[PDB]
Amino acid sequence: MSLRIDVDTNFPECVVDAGKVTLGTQQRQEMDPRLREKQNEIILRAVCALLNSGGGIIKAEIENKGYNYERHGVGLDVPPIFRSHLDKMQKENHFLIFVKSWNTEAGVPLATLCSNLYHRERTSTDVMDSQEALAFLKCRTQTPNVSAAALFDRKRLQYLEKLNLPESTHVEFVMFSTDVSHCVKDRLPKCVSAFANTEGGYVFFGVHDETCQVIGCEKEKIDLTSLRASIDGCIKKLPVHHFCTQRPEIKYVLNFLEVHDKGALRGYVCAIKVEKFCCAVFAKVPSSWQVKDNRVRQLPTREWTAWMMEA
Ligand SMILES: [Zn+2]
Repeated sequence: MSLRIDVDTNFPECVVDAGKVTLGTQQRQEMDPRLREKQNEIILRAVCALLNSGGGIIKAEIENKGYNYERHGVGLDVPPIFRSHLDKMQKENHFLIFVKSWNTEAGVPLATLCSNLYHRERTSTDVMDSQEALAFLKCRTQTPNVSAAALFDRKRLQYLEKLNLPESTHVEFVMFSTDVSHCVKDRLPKCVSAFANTEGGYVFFGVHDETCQVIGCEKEKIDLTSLRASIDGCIKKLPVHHFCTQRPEIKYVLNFLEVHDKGALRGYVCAIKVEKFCCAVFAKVPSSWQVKDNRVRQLPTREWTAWMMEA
């Protein structure tokens, strides 16, 4: 995903080139917020790169003139368990990070920025850190709420109507952004992944959470004929890895619950039912990186899972 970061393994240890970078605590906090993000990523991708390729050095070229190391801070957001591998240090208008081989620290065979393996415990959808996901992958490697489902095939609803049904491990209420497609096209896969991986459930799009109130969306800023297409294109795009023989699809069900107010046919709630799943469903492809042939290249989902199970 994203940008190409160039590395060259000449001589001994390989050297990832992070290029231009602003540094320090304070002056990375007065950066372009959409570039304190852009830079901090190339670092974390290259740190993870070498974590999974025996070790290396990241060469960075300092932007902010007159950086002083012991006096400006490092100002980089780095995963915690990564830091037990991180010797940082300066040299004129240039900065070096030495990455020691990951060497299966935590019993997890590799360094992963983000698993994209979600699961919804109690009232809350989190991703699993590579600790969590290693166990769930070990635990799915073996083969073999009623009110909620009444609401799922209602046919009318009332604006601001506060439903009886709290968010739980089977019920999640999420609210429409201004764009309906580019909200649901993004918020969905996390949900689908969560529910598939954790006992299945219902995502109610266009319902306030903290109050379980119906809301909806203007009956005109959405188009039910295409939103089912784009919804079905999104779910069949989800990366899944199978342990079993059977090998299904993700079984799911989409209903459009009309909102009303003053008998007036205004609005919409988007409901998706995701049935428990056989193996594992990723929201996108595990963010996880190696140094393969003079670029940092992302690990594909079949390899990332295999790589985690060498344990
Ligand atoms: Zn399966």
